[PDB]
Amino acid sequence: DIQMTQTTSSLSASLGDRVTFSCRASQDISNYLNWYQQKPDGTVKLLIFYTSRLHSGVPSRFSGSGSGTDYSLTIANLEQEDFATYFCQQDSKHPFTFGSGTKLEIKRADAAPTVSIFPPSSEQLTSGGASVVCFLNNFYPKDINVKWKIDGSERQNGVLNSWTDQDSKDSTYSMSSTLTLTKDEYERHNSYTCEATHKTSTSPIVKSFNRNE
Amino acid sequence: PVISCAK
Amino acid sequence: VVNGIPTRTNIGWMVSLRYRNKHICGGSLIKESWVLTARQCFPSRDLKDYEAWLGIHDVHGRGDEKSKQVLQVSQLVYGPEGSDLVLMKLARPAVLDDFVSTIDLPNYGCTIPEKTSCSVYGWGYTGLINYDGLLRVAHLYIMGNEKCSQLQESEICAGAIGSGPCEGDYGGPLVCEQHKMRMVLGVIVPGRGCAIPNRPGIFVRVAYYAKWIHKIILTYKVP
Amino acid sequence: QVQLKESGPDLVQPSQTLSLTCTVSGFSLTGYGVHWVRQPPGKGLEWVGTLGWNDKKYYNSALKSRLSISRDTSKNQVFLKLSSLETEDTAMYYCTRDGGLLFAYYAMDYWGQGTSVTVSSAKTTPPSVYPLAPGNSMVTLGCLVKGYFPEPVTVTWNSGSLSSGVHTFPAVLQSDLYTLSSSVTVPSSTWPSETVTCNVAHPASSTKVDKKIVPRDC
Repeated sequence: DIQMTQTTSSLSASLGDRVTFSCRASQDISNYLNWYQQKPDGTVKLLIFYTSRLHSGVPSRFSGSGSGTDYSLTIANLEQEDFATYFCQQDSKHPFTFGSGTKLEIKRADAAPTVSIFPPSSEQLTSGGASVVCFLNNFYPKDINVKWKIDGSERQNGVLNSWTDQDSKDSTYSMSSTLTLTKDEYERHNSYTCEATHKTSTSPIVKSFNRNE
Repeated sequence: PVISCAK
Repeated sequence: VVNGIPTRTNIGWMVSLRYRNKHICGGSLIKESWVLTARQCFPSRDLKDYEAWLGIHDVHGRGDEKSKQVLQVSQLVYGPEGSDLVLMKLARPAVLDDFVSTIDLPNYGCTIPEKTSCSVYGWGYTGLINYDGLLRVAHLYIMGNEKCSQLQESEICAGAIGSGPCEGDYGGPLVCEQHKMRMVLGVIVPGRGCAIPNRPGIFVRVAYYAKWIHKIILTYKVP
Repeated sequence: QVQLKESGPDLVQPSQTLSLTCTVSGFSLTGYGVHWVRQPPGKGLEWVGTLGWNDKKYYNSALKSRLSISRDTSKNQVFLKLSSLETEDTAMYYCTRDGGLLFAYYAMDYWGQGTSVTVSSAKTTPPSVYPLAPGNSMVTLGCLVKGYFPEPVTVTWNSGSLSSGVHTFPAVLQSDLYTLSSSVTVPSSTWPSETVTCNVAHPASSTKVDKKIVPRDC
């Protein structure tokens, strides 16, 4: 299967920038490479067929460029609507294959997350489960890592993470992390920690509670 | 006036 | 075609007109025994000089070993003075198929709406080194006549991008779709330049001679 | 104009057979080809296969042994079928058009809007709603919407009053049941003095729970 590699997963930019995406084929595709735009509501449009040919309705700031294995798409004069995810696809041989896509986010000043932890509620404990919730709100850039420690020893099973799309007001991001657990083991331990490692500080942001207090 | 091309 | 793209499949109504074992120009199949092409495409009057190739993607037929059909030219029927149109009759008839198919012709007199998206196909001059032999296509839009004369009722105006039909593509079809039916609406004849941008091409309006074509088909019988 | 719409069910079960239909307009399937593309939740696009203007069929490689595509030119429809369904076939399924014979490329130049298709054997289940309370100027609350099925679930705070400081996170599934969480950030003068309650609606089970956020009694 022809493998279209698209190395950059996201790419941050601002209005008016020249921004480029690229694919690399696992073999010579002979200019049989197309580019699509998937908007946040999931709408997909054809941008460029063959390496460089431009589709009938596409505004003129798009263009194509490549040959052999390396192809790429650029936007001069980036406009607001252009914030979307861009996908490539090869027509050389059946079966056609796509690239992992590149999501074009909007650039912003760096922001440190707001980290906020919650013990398992009363309702749930009587029900038989245990869940700790760690919120992390309004940070930039999207890259962020969360570790859970139960009395200093790290847990990974039953951890459950979720991330908002880019906020349409303050361009930040946000993430939930929910350590989920059995009541029986929850009450065998005391301290519950979530650590947030993030570009905006060299030392991780820690939010903790002991089951006693 | 304007005549259609498709039959 | 200059600045086209290669077709992904082989187009079924396309005929490679071969003059002395060389492809000279194009032609579109309209009946099992009748091909429509341009006057400028016949330098000789000896029928044994010509063959017709159908069901090919490659102009030498390399890819299409199981689908090519080579037919001899039984007779030339010459269009009216000024048409630049030539209806070619074949000795044995074409065997219709997925790789060989007819193209429909427009209603007589029709005016095709401006901005209609159209296409030209041909194995002609690419402007590039290493023409892979594969059939090519360029996307055009119908335009107003005044956009060309800088016109007779036998000519139509269509442009792109700076692309178009060129030498070797002549006698090939202009193909447009309306109401979900593709017809051949112009036929490629040598225009002023090749693929000059902002300079639309002139095609001889098939719809102006469409009634003529049936007068021939009803008259010149096939063995 | 060129139009395409997808229209099959939106919930089927493992080992069943999915049946989607693409209803085209503005062009004729005889001079144009149709492509199926799917997209698992959160992933990029995946080519499923294609039916060409001449009824030639090409299939995605991993799916080919349980895939099929057909068409009725009179009914202006192209039919997808996926046998022996796996959970992982859960994805949005689009249909697309070629350039056909007029344009002679295989790029997909017109796209349907999509249709969601979910594969699981879960029984419809209402969510358990638990309140998240702290255990300094601002305070952040929120509630956890655990173990429900199927999607969706609409969450508001104070019945639309609290709008700005909300973050409601996408559903993620834990095994076969969805879990969601929301958070709300009001001035510490607002809480606990005033009321903050999250409103949770789960239509598929005709559930509608309110739950007030109250400080913990240690």
